[PDB]
Amino acid sequence: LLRILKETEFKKIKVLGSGAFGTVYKGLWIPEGEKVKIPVAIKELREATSPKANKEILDEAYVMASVDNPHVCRLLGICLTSTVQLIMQLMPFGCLLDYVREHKDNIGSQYLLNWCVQIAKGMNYLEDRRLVHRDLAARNVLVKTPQHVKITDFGRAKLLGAEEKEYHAEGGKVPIKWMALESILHRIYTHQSDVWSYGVTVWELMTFGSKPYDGIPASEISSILEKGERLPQPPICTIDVYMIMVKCWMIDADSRPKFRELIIEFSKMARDPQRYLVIQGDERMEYLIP
Amino acid sequence: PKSLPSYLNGVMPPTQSFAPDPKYVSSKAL
Repeated sequence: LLRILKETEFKKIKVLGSGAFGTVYKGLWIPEGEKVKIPVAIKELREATSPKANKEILDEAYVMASVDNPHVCRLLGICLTSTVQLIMQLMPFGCLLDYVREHKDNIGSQYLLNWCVQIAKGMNYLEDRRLVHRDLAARNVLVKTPQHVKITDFGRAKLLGAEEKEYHAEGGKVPIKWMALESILHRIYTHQSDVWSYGVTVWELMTFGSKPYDGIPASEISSILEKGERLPQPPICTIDVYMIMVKCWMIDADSRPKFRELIIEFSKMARDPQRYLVIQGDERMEYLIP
Repeated sequence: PKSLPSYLNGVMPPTQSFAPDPKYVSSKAL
């Protein structure tokens, strides 16, 4: 299913934001002379990918290019030359983190809760496809419509060999404040290391795009977590909601919740939003001629 | 139906502890 693309099928118009891990252009693609245009997002990764690195980005894109779930962003086409290029259905509303941050006032508790479900759903699918997204966070979730979020990719997901449960990343730059502890101390990432980032990410939306462990150097998130500190109760959060997050930040990772469970809970709290989420002011929110 | 926090005029601590919950504090151990 993985479309391998000709550098001359898509024209990358403008730069749409760019990290030092990658750079995302927008973003128009037209298949082999085929008719007209479908606006895509071009993710181009950056740091010199080894032969083993590429196999990995490959394998996952074979999977990413074949997703059926609505809450995971499906790959369109990849474009190897001297650089990688993922072709993505363009998402206009965009980075969700940056959405809640400035639609703060009008975001209901119904949205917050569904979003969580959707995400938990996307993430659940990616688990059933042996994937280990290794990069789930609020910035990494996209808005189709304000009532429909999809999880996007940028190469960091890793495909799991049938008879494996582990994964041992190499080195380099990691989102440290969203990672579990094995991940941090051990460069080990699994499906539970993945739920832990579900934790941070839901805390991230409950605090309305507030910054995790703010004021504290990544240099010892390691120890704060080692001492026993986690992310604070968000203000809008009744105990029920919030110790579901604080379940995801447990040390031993086999006993963090599973996305399959995580789906039920938030799905039930979802058909009863205000009973769990309290947001002050919630109930309102040529031819013709002269 | 409302067991929210108690935060003073709102603010939130950088981190909240769960020590000595052995399930959260990590046997360093050292």
